[PDB]
Amino acid sequence: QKTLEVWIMPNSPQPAEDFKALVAPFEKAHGVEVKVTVLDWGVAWTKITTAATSGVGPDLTQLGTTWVGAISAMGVLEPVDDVLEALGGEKAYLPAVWRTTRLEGARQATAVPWFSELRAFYYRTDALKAAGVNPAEMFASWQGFEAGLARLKASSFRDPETKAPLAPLCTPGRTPRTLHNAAPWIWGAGGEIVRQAGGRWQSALNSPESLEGLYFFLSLAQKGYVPAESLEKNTAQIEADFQAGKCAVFASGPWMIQRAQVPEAKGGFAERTAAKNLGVAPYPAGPKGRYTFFGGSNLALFNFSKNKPLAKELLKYLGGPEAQVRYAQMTGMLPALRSAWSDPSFQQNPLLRTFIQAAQFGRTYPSLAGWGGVENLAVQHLGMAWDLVAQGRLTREALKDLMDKASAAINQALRHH
Amino acid sequence: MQKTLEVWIMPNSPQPAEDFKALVAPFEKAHGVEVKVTVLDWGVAWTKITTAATSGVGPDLTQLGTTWVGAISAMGVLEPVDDVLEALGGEKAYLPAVWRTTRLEGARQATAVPWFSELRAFYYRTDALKAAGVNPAEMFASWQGFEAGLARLKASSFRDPETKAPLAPLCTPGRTPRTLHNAAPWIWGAGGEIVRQAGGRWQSALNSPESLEGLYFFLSLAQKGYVPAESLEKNTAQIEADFQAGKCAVFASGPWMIQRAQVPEAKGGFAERTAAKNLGVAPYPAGPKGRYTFFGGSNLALFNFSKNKPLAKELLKYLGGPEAQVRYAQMTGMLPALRSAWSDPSFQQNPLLRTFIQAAQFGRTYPSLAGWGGVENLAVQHLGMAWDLVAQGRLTREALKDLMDKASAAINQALRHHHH
Ligand SMILES: OC[C@H]1O[C@@H](O[C@@H]2[C@@H](O)[C@H](O)[C@@H](CO)O[C@H]2O)[C@H](O)[C@@H](O)[C@@H]1O
Ligand SMILES: OC[C@H]1O[C@@H](O[C@@H]2[C@@H](O)[C@H](O)[C@@H](CO)O[C@H]2O)[C@H](O)[C@@H](O)[C@@H]1O
Repeated sequence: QKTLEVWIMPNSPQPAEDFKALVAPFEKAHGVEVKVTVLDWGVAWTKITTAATSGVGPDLTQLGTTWVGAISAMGVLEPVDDVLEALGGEKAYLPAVWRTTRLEGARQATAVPWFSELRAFYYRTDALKAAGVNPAEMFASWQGFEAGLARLKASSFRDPETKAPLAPLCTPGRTPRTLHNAAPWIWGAGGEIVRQAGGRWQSALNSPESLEGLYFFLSLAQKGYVPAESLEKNTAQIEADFQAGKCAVFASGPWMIQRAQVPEAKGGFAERTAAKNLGVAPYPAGPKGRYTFFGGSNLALFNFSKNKPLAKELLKYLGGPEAQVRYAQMTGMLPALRSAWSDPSFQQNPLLRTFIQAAQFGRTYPSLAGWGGVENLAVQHLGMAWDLVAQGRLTREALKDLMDKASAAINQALRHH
Repeated sequence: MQKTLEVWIMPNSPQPAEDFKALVAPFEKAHGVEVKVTVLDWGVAWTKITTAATSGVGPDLTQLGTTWVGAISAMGVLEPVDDVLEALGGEKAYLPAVWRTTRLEGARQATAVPWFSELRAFYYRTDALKAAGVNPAEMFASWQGFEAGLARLKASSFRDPETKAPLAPLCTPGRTPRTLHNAAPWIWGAGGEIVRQAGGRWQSALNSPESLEGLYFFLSLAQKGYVPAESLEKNTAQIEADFQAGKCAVFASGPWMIQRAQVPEAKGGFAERTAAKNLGVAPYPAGPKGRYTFFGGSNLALFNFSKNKPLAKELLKYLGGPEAQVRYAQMTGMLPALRSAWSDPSFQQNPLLRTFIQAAQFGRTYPSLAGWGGVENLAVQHLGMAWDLVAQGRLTREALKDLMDKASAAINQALRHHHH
């Protein structure tokens, strides 16, 4: 009896059950049993690299977008250009999403886009009205963003449930995901994490442009726009603070729209003032433009698979509009296939339509074999910058010295490929 | 039993399936066939069609946007239609820009039959231009006359009789998925191109001097106060609504606005509004190196897995031919793709539609590249960043050049790697 083995991460509330519901029509159509194994993200990395070196593993694995370069460069993934042609090729994806289909600069695709993580700003419509801040102006530009946070700091408005003021902005500082939160500020200033110029990749974290963007963002906590407790918190803790009426503004993904529709007893926040006064806007334009951070996850086929033709049919199914919409629903993500965004499921909620507006500006990291190493060094040095911010000690000079250290370590890492 | 044909279409007319089934009923009766129609939203149609192409399961005929013909043709899944095109009158029966959309660039054989044409020209408020002392023949003759006319429209005290407020001189979308089509005439009129052969291969020409000249000419008009910054955050339909509502002296659109001006608001038109009662149209002005009208539209293609290519070719001959051409241009608000249909009294009796036919004479399309979807995606991404600077008054020639240099690097990578 035909079987496929698929490894996935915990993408949805009941990961195995949801994936089995997702693929049931495919199973029934081709008389195949898809065997799913759920792996936490760090357990997944170990298992996948072990499969790559040993030549023993599943047919398909989920990959984070930032893992495609490293696993591709091992020479263990089957080309999937034919799958991607079936789904509509380069045209059917945002350019930032298309970049994650391959090792940077490779002719052959080795991963199929599955779902997209992207971030935009949620805001309390009641808080901004009370502060005399127009959201269209506040999220248009860095100048409007800083000016609106100042007006939010001054506002006498109190949440009608907490009976207390709102922090103007809640954001995590030091966290493993700190580079994703920084990236739109680096990019909007004209900077980069690493850039390809002069026949090689180099750190750009200590460029003038990158330092301007980083200092703009990190300095907002020192100006009193971000409360001290936000900088002691992880991504989920900040989401809870926004739901609980403690934040006027915070960056998250499309999952918060679904949560605002669901009672707290089902893991949502529909009863709370925030859910009833919810707006969303893209990140603001910097001096060199407007960018939305993209991540998410792709699917890859190991080239030692004994089931490649059937595995490619399953990749076409998972990558295709029906499954794209269903899984984006299950995960609270955006479909990776842009064709799926035309689905009435998206077109019928004005807040989700705003995420699709945000998506036009999408930007990803380069798909480098050495990406994990680059990101680790950038996270370590930005975490030291955020530690200075939590003490009110960050200067442009202190930030420059931390990014000069990151750039030296990164350039030595990039030397190794 | 009736023979069967299946056709996939997009939502081209007010009642897409019903209008198409009306259009083909005479063919059905002539050939003892039932034509099954399936309507696909424009945003899902491409993936459904490439899924059909690769699986070998689908309709007999599909609609294709003109800009899709190269990509689907290169997949090797379409049946040659040179025979059908010769039956309809051959190369001389079509405008050259329309003929170019019948095949993959450089291909030995035609794979698509022209169905209908999208083209754009400038609508203008005849009352606004009179009040501003602008002669439409001068304003729409040259880029210098166009900018001089907008300056007089900005200075004018004229108020719309209904809004009781001044009109913006020009309304245009900025960032929109269709932003390349609005830019194209300005790139072309300067002697520029989006992609052209250079050193024997297709490469970006968006960072060429001529392209940058034409783009800066057009994009800079917003910074001079001729376009409202909120226009640059609006889609194509919202801008048509602003013109109907008396907010805009001048805006580019297709021939569908002429029929809308005739019909009451209750029927989806704007006959009650000042704009409907003071409506002029002119072709795009000539640039330094020429006058060009953007052409798009849709063609019909025959999949090589069709079970009845001779009967499907009879349906392509019918849809491509004079009677059907006139009827479907009526239903859709578009221009017929077949040049002989432009002589129908339904065009020739209406002076506004006669001006679209004048505009049509300058028609120009993108090259029919296999990689076009990639090119357009990347060109839209980077023109979006340029229009975002315009909305802030921050577009310099240097900033524009840097954005087009980035666009060109990405486009050149795409063209190099395009999968066959
Ligand atoms: O860095 C590895 C990959 O991480 C993914 O982010 C996931 C996130 O979506 C999920 O909510 C949590 C649960 O732990 O894990 C995060 O780290 C990104 O989407 C990928 O781009 C990235 O490759
Ligand atoms: O990009 C694909 C094709 O788009 C057609 O334009 C249609 C337009 O006429 C219609 O108003 C809207 C509704 O969404 O869909 C547009 O994109 C063009 O005429 C083709 O040239 C192009 O290939």
